[PDB]
Amino acid sequence: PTTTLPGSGQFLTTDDRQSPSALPNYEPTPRIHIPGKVHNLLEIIQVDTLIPMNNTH
Amino acid sequence: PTTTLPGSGQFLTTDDRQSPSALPNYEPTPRIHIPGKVHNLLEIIQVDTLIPMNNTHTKDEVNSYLIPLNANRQNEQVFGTNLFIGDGVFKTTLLGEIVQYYTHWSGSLRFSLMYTGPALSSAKLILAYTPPGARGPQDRREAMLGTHVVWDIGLQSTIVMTIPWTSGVTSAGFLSCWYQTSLILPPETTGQVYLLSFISACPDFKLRLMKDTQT
Amino acid sequence: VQQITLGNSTITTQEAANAVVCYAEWPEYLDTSVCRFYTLDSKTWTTGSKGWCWKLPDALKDMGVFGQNMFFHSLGRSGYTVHVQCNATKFHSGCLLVVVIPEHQLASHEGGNVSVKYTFTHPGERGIDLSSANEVGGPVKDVIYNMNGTLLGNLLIFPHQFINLRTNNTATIVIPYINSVPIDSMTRHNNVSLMVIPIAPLTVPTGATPSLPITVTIAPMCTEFSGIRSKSIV
Amino acid sequence: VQQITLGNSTITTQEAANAVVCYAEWPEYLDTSVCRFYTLDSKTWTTGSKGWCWKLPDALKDMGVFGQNMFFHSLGRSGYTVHVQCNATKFHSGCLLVVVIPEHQLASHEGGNVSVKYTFTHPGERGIDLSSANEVGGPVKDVIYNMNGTLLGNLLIFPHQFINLRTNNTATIVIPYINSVPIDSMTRHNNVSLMVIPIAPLTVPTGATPSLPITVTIAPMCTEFSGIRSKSIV
Amino acid sequence: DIVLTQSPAALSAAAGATVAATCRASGNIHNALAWYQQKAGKSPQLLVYAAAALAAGVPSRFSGSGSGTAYALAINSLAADDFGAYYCQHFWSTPYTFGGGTKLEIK
Amino acid sequence: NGSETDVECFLGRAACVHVTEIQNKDATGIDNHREAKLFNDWKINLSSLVQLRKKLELFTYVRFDSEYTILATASQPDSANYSSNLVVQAMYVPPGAPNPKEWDDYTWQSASNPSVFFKVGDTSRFSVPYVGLASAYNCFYDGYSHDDAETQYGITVLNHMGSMAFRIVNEHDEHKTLVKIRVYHRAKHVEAWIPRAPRALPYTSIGRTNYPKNTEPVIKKRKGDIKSY
Amino acid sequence: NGSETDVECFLGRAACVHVTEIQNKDATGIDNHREAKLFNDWKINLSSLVQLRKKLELFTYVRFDSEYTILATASQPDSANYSSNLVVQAMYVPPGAPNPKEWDDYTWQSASNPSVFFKVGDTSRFSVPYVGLASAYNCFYDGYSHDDAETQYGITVLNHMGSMAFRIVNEHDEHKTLVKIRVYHRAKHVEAWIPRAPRALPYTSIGRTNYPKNTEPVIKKRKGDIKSY
Repeated sequence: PTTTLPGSGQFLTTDDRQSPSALPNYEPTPRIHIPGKVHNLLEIIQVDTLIPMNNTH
Repeated sequence: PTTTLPGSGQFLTTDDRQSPSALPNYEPTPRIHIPGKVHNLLEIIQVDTLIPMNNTHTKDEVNSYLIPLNANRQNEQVFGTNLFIGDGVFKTTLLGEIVQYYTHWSGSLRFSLMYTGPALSSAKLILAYTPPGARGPQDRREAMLGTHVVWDIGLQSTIVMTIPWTSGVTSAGFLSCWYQTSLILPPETTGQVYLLSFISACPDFKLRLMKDTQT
Repeated sequence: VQQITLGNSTITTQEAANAVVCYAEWPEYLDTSVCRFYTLDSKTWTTGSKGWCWKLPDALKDMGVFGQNMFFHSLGRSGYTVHVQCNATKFHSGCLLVVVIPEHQLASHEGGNVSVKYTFTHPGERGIDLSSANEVGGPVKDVIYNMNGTLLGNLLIFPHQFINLRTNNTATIVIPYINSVPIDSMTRHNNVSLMVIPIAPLTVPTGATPSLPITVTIAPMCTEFSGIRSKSIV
Repeated sequence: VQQITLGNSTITTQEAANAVVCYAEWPEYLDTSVCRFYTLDSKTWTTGSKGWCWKLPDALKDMGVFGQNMFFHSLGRSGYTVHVQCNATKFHSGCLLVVVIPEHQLASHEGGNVSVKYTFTHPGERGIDLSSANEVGGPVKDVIYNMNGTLLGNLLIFPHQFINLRTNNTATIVIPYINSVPIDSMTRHNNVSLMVIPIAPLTVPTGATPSLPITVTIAPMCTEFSGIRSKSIV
Repeated sequence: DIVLTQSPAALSAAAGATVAATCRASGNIHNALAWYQQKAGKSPQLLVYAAAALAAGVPSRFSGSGSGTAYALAINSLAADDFGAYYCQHFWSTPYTFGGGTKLEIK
Repeated sequence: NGSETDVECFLGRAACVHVTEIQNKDATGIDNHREAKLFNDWKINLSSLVQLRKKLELFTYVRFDSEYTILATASQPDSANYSSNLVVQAMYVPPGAPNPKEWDDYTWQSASNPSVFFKVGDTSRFSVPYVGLASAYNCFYDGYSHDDAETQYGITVLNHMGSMAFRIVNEHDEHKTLVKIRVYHRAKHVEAWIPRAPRALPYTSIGRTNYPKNTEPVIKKRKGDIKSY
Repeated sequence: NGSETDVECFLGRAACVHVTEIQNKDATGIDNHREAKLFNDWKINLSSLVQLRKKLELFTYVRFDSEYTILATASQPDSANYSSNLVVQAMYVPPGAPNPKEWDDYTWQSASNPSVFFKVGDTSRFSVPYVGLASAYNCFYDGYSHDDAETQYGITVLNHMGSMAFRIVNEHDEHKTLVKIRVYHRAKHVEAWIPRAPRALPYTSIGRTNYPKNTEPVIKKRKGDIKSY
């Protein structure tokens, strides 16, 4: 005994849900340690880059 | 209070789900112990099977499994093949029929030869492994300067050579055999003697991303 | 060792690791009744031989007390110890593949829905001469496709043993009872098929006869039959 | 310090924090074989120079035992220590950006699906002279877009170091092995690309020659190769 | 040595008849036989190798058969180009002796 | 590390074993209910699909529970005025049970034949256990079944997996609706014995190892000699 | 505090990667099954979308499981008499597997290609794992793939994410129905390495860093001099 709510069968694109895998039992290529892993975009804007202040061209 | 998600009422064919039984209360025929139960296809490609390296015929025959050897030939090549195990000599073997069900193999191979000529005959064959990326040798001496076994047919009637771990899917490696010495036949026993070559997989052989052969 | 006596039979043989127990399963109940060596007629491996195929228990259907109990009792259950011995000098070359194929369903030489007749699926002690001509209703005898549409090189997945005349001359394959039922009619259904196939052809020296005998000695072991015909009605 | 001896090579240099270890990851196995200083031909930084670009391991492909083992073995795995030294007086000004770009895929100067030829993606010890004319099949050499469509100011997200001739004259960048595979063919694929780009132009005093040498010294460190060609077949 | 006796010596047939040349050896060739075709003042060309396998550029009219010592070369539905001398050669034991030869003429 | 090579995973995947096509129309003056496609029965035969046959016949014996997913999709290639809302009876006939001869037989209402009633456009799903008579199915049978007479050498009723019969429960409209049914079998709890040689040659019969005559050589020829790499 | 700037959240959101359009009609006398739009295959290419390409190419390597949401909507711009109830096979072709050339090929019933059967108007949803051959995808490849010859410099088969093929399982009606399919990819479990410069110039090729010639300057000019605020 259940009742379907409003918003059933909708696809809200931003609503992250788990899904049935189209390749179960597939063992993907293993993760190696590549250096420079970025977890956060607030890590990489702290790197200073040049400013084009001489826009006069 | 529930909400149906996207992908409701779909049939993803690869999504294994339990189902209502069409014959509940049916007691099936009991399991007896049949020998030879296979849990894994990596169990049965480790069994070595013959290689048709003598592809030179326009028909299939037992002679295609026989690698011919010839007297009074020194520094020639006996056979030579690449080690693509999805094409060529390996396409019809038990390894290469089950490799070509999947997409990526990535393991070590177990390559054997078997000398079936007479017990008094003797020769030295040199069995070169050219790794992938390199060129296969084009004289006996380039074969000796690389990875090889100098296999005395007189002493050792069966040699077993483990091809190194490849991930091979020119490329995949080459494998040739050269006459170190000429074939010495027993007296008034002249003609050709034969080798039988075998391929299997070493137990570190993996196999992944199953695909479908068609016809 | 070299005077293996089983019943009132005795054979002389050689072994160091010669017995090939199929699928590492020794035959066992679910001897001392019909367990003796039955030594078939020796085949002549000439230079143009293609191979021989014996069906079991059909090769032992006229063999004394075993073949008597095979037709007396309906249901039976037997394992085998098959010795294939190809005696030769140290001048012969050539290689036999002695292979045991469970449920070797044969292919007819006419194709389609044409099936192989009972005369040919059950050939007896004679076996199937794979170098002979295809008869009407018989199996296909093309040895490259193993009489079933599967290539000869891939026949080593079955429990096999080579007779390389350079190295040895005997092959012993210890066959268990391989079936999907615990007991079955031995007269209508062949459990295994022994095949003896020359891969490398027989080469003789100059001055030798271009032929060589092959002796097949089948010893049925752990042979059971149904309890009926001696079960009491009271 | 100032007599850094690596193999039978020796260089004289200056450092206080000069080594830029890329992404704070020192190169390490998954020396003492091919680990020596290979000192490339000195480039002439004139007043109208636009920059230079060397591909690694392509810049070291003819360099002795390293370039021998690069073409002998298929697969390899190397990190680098790149010293870029621009010796000058205390009268020169100007600024170099010594940057190391992993997977610097170049842009062709014809656009569309036109790709850059192997002659130009693998230029060797010579490198790519970014101040020269675009040849047929070569990369685009417009330095403002870093030869890949991304602006020159944003090139500091890559592991870089400035050579401000006011302040210093050396740049050391310790490159690890950066790839998505654990080992790869060193002859078809360039891991990193060293670029030496004058941002502030070279100004000489009156009475000085309007040119200044730049020396690139690449020391391959933690260099591994595949176990094949010495793995036994037994 | 293995001596090939190629019987017959010459045949008269029309364009469409069946020609079965035959070679029989002293020793056992083990199917290592090659058949050749030669025209007048032309080089010999290879028709059948390994006693059953048709060579490159050979039509399906030719058919090698036989095993062991006796080997037949059956030619079915002759054409106008298929007249000439036919020679076996075994490739088993060094020397590689030829046969006698079968020539074809028109009735 | 090798979980794709398990026989639970190699043999256990949903393949298309049967595609039939039944029609919704009236039986007024219809003699044959199969030529009219009023219903279709299908003896469940996984060796009808030669891709799954060539994988099952890599083993001598195989024992699996079954899993049938049935997709029925409609089609109206005539004047229709509407797409009808149809219901399909997908009736599993067990081994040894009688098959339908008409679409309005007694067999369709037989309680011992399990049937699934589902809509066209939707999908059915049920599972049948191991309904063999031996302890495993026989991919190959060296002998005869039940008889001392000629019994076709390998044609045995031990491998009977049942039968699927399909009709449309709905009565006719004034237009003909064509329902195409796709049966998807997935072998589950698979276990297999005695690995065999892979079949090189194509098939000519079901339940027989007969290969066609004058076929092509499966071992392919080199572009050079044996020494050519 | 900065959970929107995570690469799990910056790169991990459902974008529209592909919009195709297939038709339901008969193949009677139809030569090309793509010009007729009886089916459409699509090599899965996230760099076809230049908004997601410009975000993925902010990093050198990226490794993510995939997540495809497929929305199929019908359309009948002719005389129709009814809206048909259609079923779409959305078949995922894995890397190294053959693509369909016809809508009634063997590939559609191939068991190793996973396919989703869903209704038009409804939505499909499935997930594909990391199907790359390296330990991450290559947004940029400085070199050649598999060969010592010319291999187009950055065109590599390591970045093959598979293929999606789409057909309508239903047979034809007497009217043509136009199904437009929208594939929505969401990169999940995203992890990224070696942050790169943002691309300033537009694109001319896929898998190539080539920018158009005689393009416009990206650094925009002041309305005054350098001293003007």
